Amino acid sequence: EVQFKLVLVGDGGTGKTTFVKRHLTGEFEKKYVATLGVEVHPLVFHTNRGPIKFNVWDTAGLEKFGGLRDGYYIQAQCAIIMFDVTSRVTYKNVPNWHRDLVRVCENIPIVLCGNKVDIKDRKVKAKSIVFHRKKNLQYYDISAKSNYNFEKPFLWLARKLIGDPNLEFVAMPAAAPPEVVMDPALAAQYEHDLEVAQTTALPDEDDDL
Amino acid sequence: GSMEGILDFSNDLDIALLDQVVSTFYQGEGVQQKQAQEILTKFQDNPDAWEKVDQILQFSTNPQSKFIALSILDKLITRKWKLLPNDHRIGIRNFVVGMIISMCQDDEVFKTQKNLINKSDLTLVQILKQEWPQNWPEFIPELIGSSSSSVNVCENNMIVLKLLSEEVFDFSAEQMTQAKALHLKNSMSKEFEQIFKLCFQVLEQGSSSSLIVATLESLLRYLHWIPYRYIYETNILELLSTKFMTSPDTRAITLKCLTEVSNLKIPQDNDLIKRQTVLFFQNTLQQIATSVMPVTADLKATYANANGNDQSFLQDLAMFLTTYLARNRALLESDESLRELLLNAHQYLIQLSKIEERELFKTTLDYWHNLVADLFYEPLKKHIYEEICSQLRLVIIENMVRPEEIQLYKSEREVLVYLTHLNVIDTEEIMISKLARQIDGSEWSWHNINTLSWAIGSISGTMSEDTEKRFVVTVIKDLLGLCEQKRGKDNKAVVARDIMYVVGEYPRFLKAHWNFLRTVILKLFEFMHETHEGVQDMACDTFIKIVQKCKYHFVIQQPRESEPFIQTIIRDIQKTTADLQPQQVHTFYKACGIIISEERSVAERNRLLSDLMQLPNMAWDTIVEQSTANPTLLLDSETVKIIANIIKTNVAVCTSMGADFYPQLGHIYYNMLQLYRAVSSMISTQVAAEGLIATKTPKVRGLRTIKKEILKLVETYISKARNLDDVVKVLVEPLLNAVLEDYMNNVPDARDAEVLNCMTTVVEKVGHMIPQGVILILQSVFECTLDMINKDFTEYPEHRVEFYKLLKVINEKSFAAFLELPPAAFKLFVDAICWAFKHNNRDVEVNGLQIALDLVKNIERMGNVPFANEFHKNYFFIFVSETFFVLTDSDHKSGFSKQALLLMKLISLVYDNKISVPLYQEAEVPQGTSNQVYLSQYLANMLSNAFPHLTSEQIASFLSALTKQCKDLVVFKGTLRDFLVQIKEVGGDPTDYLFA
Amino acid sequence: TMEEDEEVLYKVRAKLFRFDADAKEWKERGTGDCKFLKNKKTNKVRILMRRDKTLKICANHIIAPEYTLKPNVGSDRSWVYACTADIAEGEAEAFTFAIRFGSKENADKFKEEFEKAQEINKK
Ligand SMILES: COc1cc(C(=O)NS(=O)(=O)c2ccccc2C)ccc1Cc1cn(C)c2ccc(NC(=O)OC3CCCC3)cc12
Ligand SMILES: Nc1nc2c(ncn2[C@@H]2O[C@H](COP(=O)(O)OP(=O)(O)OP(=O)(O)O)[C@@H](O)[C@H]2O)c(=O)[nH]1
Ligand SMILES: [Cl-]
Ligand SMILES: [Cl-]
Ligand SMILES: [Cl-]
Ligand SMILES: [Cl-]
Ligand SMILES: [Mg+2]
Ligand code: NA
Repeated sequence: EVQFKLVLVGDGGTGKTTFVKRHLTGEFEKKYVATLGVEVHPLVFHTNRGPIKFNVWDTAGLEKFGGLRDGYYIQAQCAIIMFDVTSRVTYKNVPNWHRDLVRVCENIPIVLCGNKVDIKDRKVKAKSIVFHRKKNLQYYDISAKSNYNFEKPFLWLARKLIGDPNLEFVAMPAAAPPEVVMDPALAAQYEHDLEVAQTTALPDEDDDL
Repeated sequence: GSMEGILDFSNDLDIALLDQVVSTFYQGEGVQQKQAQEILTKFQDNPDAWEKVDQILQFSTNPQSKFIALSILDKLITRKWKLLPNDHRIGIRNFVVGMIISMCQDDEVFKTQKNLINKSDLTLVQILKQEWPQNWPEFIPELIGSSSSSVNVCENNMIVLKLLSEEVFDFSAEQMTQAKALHLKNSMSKEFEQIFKLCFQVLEQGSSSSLIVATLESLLRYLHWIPYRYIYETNILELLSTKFMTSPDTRAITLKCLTEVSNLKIPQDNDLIKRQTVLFFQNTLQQIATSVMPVTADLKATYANANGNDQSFLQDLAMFLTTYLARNRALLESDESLRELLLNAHQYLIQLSKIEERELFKTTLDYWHNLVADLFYEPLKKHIYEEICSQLRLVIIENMVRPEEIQLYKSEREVLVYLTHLNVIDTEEIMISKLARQIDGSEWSWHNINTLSWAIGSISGTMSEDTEKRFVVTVIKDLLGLCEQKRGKDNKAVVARDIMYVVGEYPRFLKAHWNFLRTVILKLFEFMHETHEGVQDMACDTFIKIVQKCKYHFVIQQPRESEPFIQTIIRDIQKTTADLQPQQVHTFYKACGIIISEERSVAERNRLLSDLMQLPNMAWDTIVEQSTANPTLLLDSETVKIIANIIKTNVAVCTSMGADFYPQLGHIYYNMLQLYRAVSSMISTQVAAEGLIATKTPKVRGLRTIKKEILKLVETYISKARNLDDVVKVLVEPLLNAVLEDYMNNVPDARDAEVLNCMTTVVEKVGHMIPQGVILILQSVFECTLDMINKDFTEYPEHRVEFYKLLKVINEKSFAAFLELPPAAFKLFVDAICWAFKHNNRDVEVNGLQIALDLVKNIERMGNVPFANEFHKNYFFIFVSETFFVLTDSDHKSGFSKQALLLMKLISLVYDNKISVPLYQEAEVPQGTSNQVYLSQYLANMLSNAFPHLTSEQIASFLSALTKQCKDLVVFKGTLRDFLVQIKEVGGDPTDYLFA
Repeated sequence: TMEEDEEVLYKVRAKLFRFDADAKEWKERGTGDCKFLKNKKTNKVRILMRRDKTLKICANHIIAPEYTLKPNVGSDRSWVYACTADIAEGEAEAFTFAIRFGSKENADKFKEEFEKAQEINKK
């Protein structure tokens, strides 16, 4: 197993933490809790070339919670710059994030990600998004919410870092699950917990799944 | 443990401890990493931390520590520098310069500590922005001098000059005052002669590739602003386009330089310059062909292989060729000796266009769009590019995406349309032969038949009708044969979908061939019985698409038919739609609505509408009867679903018929509003019996769906209505009685935001005609909605949006309703407007600012009367200060433009003496005093308290500029942005506000 | 993959949630194909669910005879059940799961199949 430091940068509220969390646990966090400085999480993908680990440095986009700022970028091997296709300012700031990043990390693969393409009223039109071209960034439209192009940033970085253009994500192996006996002592415990769960509504009952 | 020690400033700093904390952060894991993180952040943000930098830079052995030290120094330099005595500023400056030279004179450090050197260089540049040139006239002479002493120093000096050029020309706009940006730009301009001499000498004298690369990196930045003569009147063009293209170390940066060279502002009427522009292109392409790859090379393969920096190189080549050719290809077009160069450059672009890389493809496609548009219009030019265009036809056709990808499909379509016009025979031949390769299996796949079908569809309307006729027949024959050929429902459904697609894109053909059109529709009806996935959706989608284009053919009696075909569709509608899902049924009824709206005889239109709505109306009649006979029956899950689907069918038909829908709305209107009440009762009852959780249950969500579809139906009709007198006389009063009290008297969680949306449409369309109705709307929804949304910025997001949309339209159409509010309620209205200003959500913020603008306008209109004078006395300063808050707090940048517009309006009111009464209360200022003098005083005081680090002089100069510029929005905005820069630092120059 | 030894009894698109008890809320664990896999050696039927896009495991547990599918108050196309030993994230753990489908029909079919599997697992 080989590990790579990945820094995630972009304006507050663009979907950085939401995107990473979805990748870590599968959950979609609807609430906006501004990152304080940085959150560091390991993230592993299984490939045809074996497992690849990203040390994800999910940095704060809001100036007041910026912490060490470019101090987070030191020894980064790859990066995602994020903006929100529903907020023009977030795309206007993409060159600022890129500037700060490449002054510290001169020769790294970087993906530009326009997040929130699930939202009908898009404000940053496809035709406007050209900044990646002269800077040799990969670009993806993504949605942390719909999972549109969800895996694409990591697959592209994996190909770049391993140096194999035919690297694929593969199905992680699935061990036989164990048989357990129901604990007689925890019988009453589970009645309670199941009671509460049944009477709490599942979110987004209007979605396709 | 010990780690928190560094935060204790009452003791001296333990550098070994700092280095451990830093190591734990950068190299540690989990809990340890997180704790170190928090500690470092608090260290760095300590306002005296900068005092420790000297100590850290001298005595630390951890380069990451030194990096963070320089971060701390940068905060001081950019925010508080001008507080320092001159001696201290010179001290810091000298220390930084000394550290840079020292790290450069050590080869080992220079090689291995690039991070720290680059950070140091940036720190130096932050000092230059503060100190240079006024306080450091010798900086550039000394840098130039120091460059000859050592290759490392010279190389690092190129990094400094690059960063300087970026900070002054590329990133100054948002970070400096207009005056300071101009000062630094003029300063660099004045000393550039000397800087260029150094760069040119390095490029000529050569040797060290790392030095040469750094020098070309700085040149790239210079090219954003330097005059053309430094490029065209020196040898540098030749060096870039020959020497530096041959070696791979310099080739990437050189290509980017030549791209920017191609963008210089250059004289247009000068033959020598034209020849020079030709020559550097010729040289560059010759070096490519000889040192990198020939014109014939398979760039698709090379890119895919992704060796070394090949991908970046090929991207950069595409950018260079497209940039140069889009500006200069006319230079290559008339001289027969430049024909081969012109066509080789375009051949490279054809090869680049074959690379499987979406974003690169789009770059080349933008160029191809420019070229073929030109060949469509420019005389005697298409013949030059015949073989290029032929290859490009194949590239576009093989790369056609689904129309769902709207920008890319649009771009591709437009290029293919232009190319089809330029040679229709070539396009046809390519499409027919691609079709043959589908039929013979050699290129058969779902992706490939799909992409071909999309390409064939995209050029509809480009051929003559006769040519199109033969082409369409050939294509449909071939696809039909393909369909027969294929085995298994999967295969047949793919081709059948593609047939449907192509036919739907050729309405001109359908319109000429009634026999064929009828067959197509009848086949679509057959397909609406196929459960194989995707088939029913494509059948329905194709039906409505054909109807949108060919509707007139369904409403006339075609010769040899007994009746208009719409009658035939309606007669059989039960059977046709029997196997469709509800949403598919709705599309079907919508399509029928499109047809019926073509019938302009009223009696016939109304009869068709009656016949179309037969099955929904009969289901409705039975339910309304049974349902009101027995209110119980509505509890049934299945009935609720039937009702919702009846309402949805009404919405679908009203969507396509608008004003023509009225007789149908009239048939259901009164019982529909009774159902709204009955459903509302059940929801109220269920929430009482079961709690707020009830609103999550399938039964209550079913009931609410009925309410929302009813509101959607009424909103749809009213938004398109032509007879507003009937809207007011017949629709509005029952609507308000049915929905307003129900909204008010439900708990927050049971209130439908759709009510607000419906009311917005009502006020929009007929607000002027129902002044008492608007008052009733405000009384019903205003205070109870405000109370839902005024505790935070997140709760009830739909209500939030719809609420300010409603207030906006009321403020536009029936301002009188706000005059009728009691003082306390009017105060809540002002509170609500300012609350919207403070939102990050852009829908709300923008409506908030617009309401404020419109409100000021509405008060102005009233002229000199008590209400207007009382408004100003009570609220003028609330609006001025609330607007300043959101302008200056850095959390509301998306609203800058409208905040500025609002502030400009407010200031201009006082500057023009357009406010009749004193804004100050008695015994606060000499009693004669003008509102202009008092506004000045109040703002000076307000800004002084909010920004105590500003001088009186800064504030007075700012306000003086602001008031003089309150009739010139772009200049006013400049002054605001200047102020936003100055508040982030100490000691901003007050003369900056005189910028002109 | 370690699924070559197994027969696919039932397959259906689903969204899976786990109940966090710290905050009384459901959290998504994955969306994709939920599969009932019968091991050809032991005849034991498990649920194996993989996420779209990444193919990472969001459910891996035996369909224990003692589990009961219960309705959720919010849905007519979901089941909730306690699972005592799921190994999606390595270490066998207890979870309260909720699984939601495209339709009531899918949910009812799932229930039918889950019971058939429970019976297979009783042998
Ligand atoms: C109206 O004569 C047809 C119309 C259709 C038709 O409309 N088919 S389909 O709805 O698209 C469809 C889609 C998927 C699966 C199956 C089908 C049937 C089909 C067959 C035919 C007869 C036929 C057999 N041969 C081998 C053909 C070759 C070419 C064409 N051209 C065509 O005569 O055009 C017009 C010119 C003058 C009036 C008619 C027709 C035919
Ligand atoms: N519609 C939609 N909302 C999204 C999407 N991704 C994230 N969001 C929401 O947008 C907000 C983004 O929050 P975060 O992910 O915390 O934002 P962030 O970029 O980490 O912000 P900082 O940490 O402050 O830099 C949350 O409310 C998310 O639920 C998306 O793809 N679509
Ligand atoms: Cl979601
Ligand atoms: Cl200048
Ligand atoms: Cl030109
Ligand atoms: Cl017509
Ligand atoms: Mg975050
Ligand atoms: Na210091």
